[PDB]
Amino acid sequence: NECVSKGFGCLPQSDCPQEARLSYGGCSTVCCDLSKLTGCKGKGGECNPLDRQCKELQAESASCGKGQKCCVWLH
Repeated sequence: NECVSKGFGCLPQSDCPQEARLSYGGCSTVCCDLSKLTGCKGKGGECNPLDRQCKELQAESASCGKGQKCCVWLH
């Protein structure tokens, strides 16, 4: 697997835009570019519920979606 070797995220070709679809050959179906979509994970962040107190960015909140907020820690 090469995607994981570069720190990419595997996604369905339906979720992943034809522009983000990489050729790293190492995902369930297609490799998605986290640098083009979102790097909430790469920056040491994770999806958190709206009931959880944390600092979420407007561009990172998109990652999780509606009804969720991408929180980040000092990691």
